[PDB]
Amino acid sequence: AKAKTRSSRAGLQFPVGRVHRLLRKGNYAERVGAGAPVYLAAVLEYLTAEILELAGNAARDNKKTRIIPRHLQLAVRNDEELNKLLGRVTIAQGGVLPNIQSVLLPK
Amino acid sequence: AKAKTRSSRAGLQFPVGRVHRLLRKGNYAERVGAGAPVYLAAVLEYLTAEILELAGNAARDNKKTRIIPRHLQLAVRNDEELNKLLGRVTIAQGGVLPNIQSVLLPK
Amino acid sequence: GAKRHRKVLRDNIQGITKPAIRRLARRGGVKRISGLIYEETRGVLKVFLENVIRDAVTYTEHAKRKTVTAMDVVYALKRQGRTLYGFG
Amino acid sequence: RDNIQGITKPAIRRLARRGGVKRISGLIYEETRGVLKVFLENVIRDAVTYTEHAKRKTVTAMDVVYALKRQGRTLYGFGG
Amino acid sequence: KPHRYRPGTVALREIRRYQKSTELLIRKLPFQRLVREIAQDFKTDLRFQSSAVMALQEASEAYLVALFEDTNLCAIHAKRVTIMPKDIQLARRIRGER
Amino acid sequence: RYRPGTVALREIRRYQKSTELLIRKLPFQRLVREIAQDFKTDLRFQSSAVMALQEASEAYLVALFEDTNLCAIHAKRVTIMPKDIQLARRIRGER
Amino acid sequence: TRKESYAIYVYKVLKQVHPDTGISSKAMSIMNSFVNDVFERIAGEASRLAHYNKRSTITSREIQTAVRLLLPGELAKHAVSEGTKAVTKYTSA
Amino acid sequence: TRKESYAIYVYKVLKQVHPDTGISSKAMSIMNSFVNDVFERIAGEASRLAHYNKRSTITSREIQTAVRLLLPGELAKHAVSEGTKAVTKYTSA
Amino acid sequence: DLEGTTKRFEHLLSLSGLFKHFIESKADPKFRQVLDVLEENQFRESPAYVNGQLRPYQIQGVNWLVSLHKNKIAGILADEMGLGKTLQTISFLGYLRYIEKIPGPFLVIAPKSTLNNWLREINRWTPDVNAFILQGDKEERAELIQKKLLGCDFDVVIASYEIIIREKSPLKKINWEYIIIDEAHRIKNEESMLSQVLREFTSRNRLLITGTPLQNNLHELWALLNFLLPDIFSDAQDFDDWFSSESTEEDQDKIVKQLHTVLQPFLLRRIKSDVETSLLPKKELNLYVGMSSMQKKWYKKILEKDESKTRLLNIMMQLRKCCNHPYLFDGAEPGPPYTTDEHLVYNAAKLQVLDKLLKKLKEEGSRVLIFSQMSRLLDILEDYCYFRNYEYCRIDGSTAHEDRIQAIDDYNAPDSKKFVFLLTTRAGGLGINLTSADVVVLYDSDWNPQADLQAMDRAHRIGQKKQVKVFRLVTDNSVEEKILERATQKLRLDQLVIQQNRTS
DNA sequence: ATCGGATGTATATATCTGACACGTGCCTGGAGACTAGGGAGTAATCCCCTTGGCGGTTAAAACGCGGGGGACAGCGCGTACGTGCGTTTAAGCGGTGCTAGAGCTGTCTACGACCAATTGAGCGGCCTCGGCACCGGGATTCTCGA
DNA sequence: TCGAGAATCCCGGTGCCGAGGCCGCTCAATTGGTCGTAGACAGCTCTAGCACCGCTTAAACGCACGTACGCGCTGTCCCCCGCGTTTTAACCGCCAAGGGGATTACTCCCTAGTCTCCAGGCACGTGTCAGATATATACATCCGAT
Ligand SMILES: Nc1ncnc2c1ncn2[C@@H]1O[C@H](COP(=O)(O)OP(=O)(O)O)[C@@H](O)[C@H]1O
Ligand code: BEF
Ligand SMILES: [Mg+2]
Repeated sequence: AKAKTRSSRAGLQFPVGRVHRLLRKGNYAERVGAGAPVYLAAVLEYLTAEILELAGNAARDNKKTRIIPRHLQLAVRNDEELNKLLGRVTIAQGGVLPNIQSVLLPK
Repeated sequence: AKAKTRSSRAGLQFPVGRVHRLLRKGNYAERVGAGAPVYLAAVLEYLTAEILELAGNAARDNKKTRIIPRHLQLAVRNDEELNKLLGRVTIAQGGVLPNIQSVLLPK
Repeated sequence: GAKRHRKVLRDNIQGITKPAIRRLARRGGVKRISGLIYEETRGVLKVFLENVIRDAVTYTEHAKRKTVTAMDVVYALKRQGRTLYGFG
Repeated sequence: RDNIQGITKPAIRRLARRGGVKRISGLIYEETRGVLKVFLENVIRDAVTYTEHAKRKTVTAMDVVYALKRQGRTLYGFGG
Repeated sequence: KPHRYRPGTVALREIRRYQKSTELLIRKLPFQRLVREIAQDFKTDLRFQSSAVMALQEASEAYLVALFEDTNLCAIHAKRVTIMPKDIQLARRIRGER
Repeated sequence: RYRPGTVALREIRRYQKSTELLIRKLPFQRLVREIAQDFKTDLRFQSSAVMALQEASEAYLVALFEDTNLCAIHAKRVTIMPKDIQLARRIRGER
Repeated sequence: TRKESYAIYVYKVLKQVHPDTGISSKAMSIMNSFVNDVFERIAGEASRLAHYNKRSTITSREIQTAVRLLLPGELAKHAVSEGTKAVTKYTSA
Repeated sequence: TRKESYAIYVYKVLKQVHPDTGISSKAMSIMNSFVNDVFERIAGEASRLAHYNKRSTITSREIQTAVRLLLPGELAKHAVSEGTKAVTKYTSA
Repeated sequence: DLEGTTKRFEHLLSLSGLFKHFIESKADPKFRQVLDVLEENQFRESPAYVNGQLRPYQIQGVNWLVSLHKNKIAGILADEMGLGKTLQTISFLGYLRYIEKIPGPFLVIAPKSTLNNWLREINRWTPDVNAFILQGDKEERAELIQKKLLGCDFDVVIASYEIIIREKSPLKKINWEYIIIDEAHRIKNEESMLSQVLREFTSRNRLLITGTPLQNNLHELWALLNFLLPDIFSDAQDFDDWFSSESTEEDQDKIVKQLHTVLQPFLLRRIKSDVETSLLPKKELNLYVGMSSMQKKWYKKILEKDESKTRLLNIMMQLRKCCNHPYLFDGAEPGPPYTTDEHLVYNAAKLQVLDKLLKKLKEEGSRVLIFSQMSRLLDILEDYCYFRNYEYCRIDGSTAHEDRIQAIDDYNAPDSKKFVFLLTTRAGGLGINLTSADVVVLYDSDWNPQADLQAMDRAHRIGQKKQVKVFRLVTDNSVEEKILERATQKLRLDQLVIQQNRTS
């Protein structure tokens, strides 16, 4: 018959068969249900869509058209919940948010 | 023939066969080698002997003869290496080491 | 009369009394306490309880039960890197 | 062989200026070299443990990444 | 003239007393009502065990005692003996719980 | 001349704007090799291994200095001192 | 010798979100490491969810519970919504 | 319905170290939880050591490396000594 | 011990051979040795050391008690309530004081509300008796143990249900002649804390006193019967399997006749309608009344689970509030002064009738007693009696000790103008004396009929000279009809057996 | 406060340039079809253990009060650190060259999964006494006015 | 100023309930086979890591100096501690009902495994423009004179 990928018939962009192979060959459990990789692939695609949208906005603010890790650092550390998720993660070549304490400014 | 337990072969006191079962049915890897559960049972017996020896000395320091959990708390937190190991663990019914800060004492 | 409606005034976060917070501070090694520690300590304790009870309710709902056992709380505490020995 | 003196005074002041420190004392430097040396000892101890387990003699980037993940400081950017 | 103590002696005697003993320090029924009030927001009509409430109480008391130790270190560092709300805010800011 | 506390703030803006490393390469590489001598003799480092160590060490020291700055402002000063760093490592649990 | 990654898939999602924006190679490696990290977190949490209840099969139920355990707040609701939409479209097809 | 533990083995080790000191029930539960905790830590580190090198078998060598990754200081040295002595006695018997 | 074991079997083996069928039915120590030995081999004049007169049936009741002591066995004085069980008990002790000439250490146990009632009637009848009412705090019990109890300077100690637990260690050390327990309902359980302490004292005889036998099961009565004579029975599963719960398999009801025959030389129970002593019986109604229009919404706000966002984990109890009164749910009460008007009877169901009933009874010169199960409901009735300006007293759990005593005699005062008298069920009506009233109303029902039967006969006893008219209030088409019908199922399984043992 | 006065910072223009986006050939891992068997879903049953409320005791919380010890603001002072200039020195860039070791492939072979028969180690249940928990008396220790 | 009232520690007595120890059952460990295959090992390749050299120049080092912040000292004031008295709700026991956790039996359907086929993804060339960088120019920005 005519072949058709599971990523196509589920309406996703991330692969599904690769995630299914990584669940079986990773020794997470003995048997893997046939609805697990669709759900997991949708979750990973959603998180990647969030971070790429925020990093694209941060790159558009500095009038660049490609994404450098500084933009990823800004897009993660400005969000509340993404900073809560990636709370103990060092992004390489990242840099620090601009932050000067109030009592150090001249008066 | 006549049966003999593997713990008596290794000279240990912890059960080797139960550790072998918990490593096969724990889904840690596909195949579990024959030398692993003996080694793991020996290491667990060593750590148990260390904590029970320090708790026995701490129980003898209060003229008690049975180990209440306060004694385990003292024996862990007074040691340095066991404190570095069990640094996140809260022992129930434990209590605190007696430690008053220096400047709060009267002149 | 009018005694039938005189006691509705608990607000159970106020059930963590002022001498209880002072007993906790005396175990912690604190000599002499200000008068504003109490509201802040109630807020801290409420946030901690919200996190642990949220995770325990999630573990309880996944097993299709309605009874929050002790192992659910121990799993929720291990989940946040605060291991609790003495309940299984 | 006094290679810890390679972490010079202007480098520590640049690291403090990124942190937000306006004014620095003169005894920060020895304490900072001590803190840096302790942190490097822990991470390189774990990385050499991984490399000796793999029966190699070359410390890859993946071993440093695994050691930093082992201690809790996850690093994104150097493969995996 | 009765025998009053100077302010601070009873405090240190209570410090030794409560650092020697290991019982719980919050009364059980108000803490249990607190746990049930917080748990009403996540799923209605739950039904706790007794040992679950004991586990939550042991964990919460251990958390608050460690918090007050760090708060005491901060307030001694600021050349005081009195813990204040900015001390607790500092000690939770350094730990990474903001 | 400028007054004290102006060039400091301008350098704070400069070094918080940028992204690159702040410790020179070869002293850090000599330091990593000297510490690695104590564990197994005659090792061999890939370049990205040393780059990973330098990136993590800079992130660690920047986090430490931010917490030290918070402690030093808490004690009503503007100048960090070694007891601030000792407090900041005491709270985090590195004792 | 080949080494697999998530490069082309991140590139597809980027072309859906911002149609006129490229991405450098270092940011591609960071997004690759992010995807692998979140995958390992969710898979490990669901694995010991299946172990804690003496089951032997990761279904979608355990993945939903692991997502509700890990992702904080508003991300959890949209993640559960996206996953339920994907599985519902997949089953009817 | 039975429920296994490590209680009698802990009690045997207690009778080896201190021949007279008894132990309570709550302390026995604490030691049981300790043994399960250290078991899970060492087994997890050995498992992903075996996964990093693309092996498939947990031998004694991965357990030795997991002990040298987890236990600090002199505990690592004494634990490696005890384990190597135990496996060396076991192979010859 | 062993001589009395034969002396117990002097009268047990004088009965039928079911006792031979019971001793040899073990699953047995040297009782079989002294069993096979015997298997092969008064005061009817109302004695006037008391201060007053006895009753001619009570003289028979006294002589049954000395017959148990003459045979050296225990017993149960299970006469119907209101017939004067205290006078039979006091005169039995004065029998040992003036005939057998032994004033000994006596220990009686009563509920807390009835402790003054014993010492009043001891002083009314036998004033030669040294008696306490062991009240007080830890400070006040410190003297009375040290001063007079340890000095052995007493005759009768009147304690209560909880003081006998708090002070067990200064009471093991004194031997006893009797442990006379009024209101034998706390000992209905075998694993209870109070029963575990009573089986450790040293006693010669134990005149267990109750107004009612078993409440629910056969399992309840033997647990009372176990701590009568534990040397004889000492059996849990064997006695349950001997009788098998009123022939639950065969439905024969001819094994029950042996059970009436076991207890008939082992218990005394006489009926108030049999021996009159008031010459006038009681009536009873059940005012089946409907729900008010406000709580029809409140009955809908519970079952559909709509007021809201609270716990409803025991719907059997939550509906039982709304069947009684709407103002218990914290939000039925509208205002910031929570108001004050005729709205209160307007919102409740039973208060519509009760406002009408009391105005029918305040004219007639009646005095009512109001009972309840819930303490918080009597607070609402307290504001209602203030609203109609009625005089009363309110006895409740945890009022006081001496405040209870004053409020009884204020209501039992002659020409007292107190009209209603608020009581609870588990604390008020369990042995107090309220002959000054005539009619009794129950605001609600209970899961035990014998609890309410204990409370209905309060005013219907010796000394009452009026017609007792009991008015139960039942909410129509609600949970109370299910509870009252469930309670009635418990009643016919008991009383139709207790009807037969007195007759045969 | 303001005004010039240097001064650092940002902006617009023009010019390379190497990293990125894109097209191709190949190959291995994903999809389709099929079969077997064992996890798990559901029904039904038992009984433990949870909830709600009252009774009665009493220990702890609340409240008012006096008073002294610490928090805080201000003053002064003195020395330590920021700033800038001139001199040294070592990092950085490129360039070449060597070779040690990571990395792949092929070939046995010891070894761990799987499975059937057998049986004692461990577990639940049930007695039982001795260590710990008070209990009251007596000696010692400590803080507070002297 | 040493004595004086209150707390603590210790000693002997009592008692009581929970750990220690037997005992019977049974199921998971052991033993003895078979077999497919992960790993050990030997060998070859090729690439990236080491070491050195020379040139340049940006950055570190050292020094002076001026000022502003750390630190100590005083005074005031008011907030928390100690304590006694009265209220109130926690604690434990008791009494009901019943809901839901835990178990067992049975059937079924969902996933592991196998074989076959084929296209999506990856390594490999290649054009080409986004951004780095020099270079002139406009504009906020701190600061001494006034
Ligand atoms: N011989 C008697 N003469 C008068 N009154 C009596 C007599 N016997 C008993 N009573 C009445 O009985 C009441 C107490 O009886 P009580 O012991 O409560 O009976 P019960 O315990 O069966 O309810 C007293 O008020 C007393 O007046
Ligand atoms: F026990 Be009687 F009804 F006072
Ligand atoms: Mg009576």
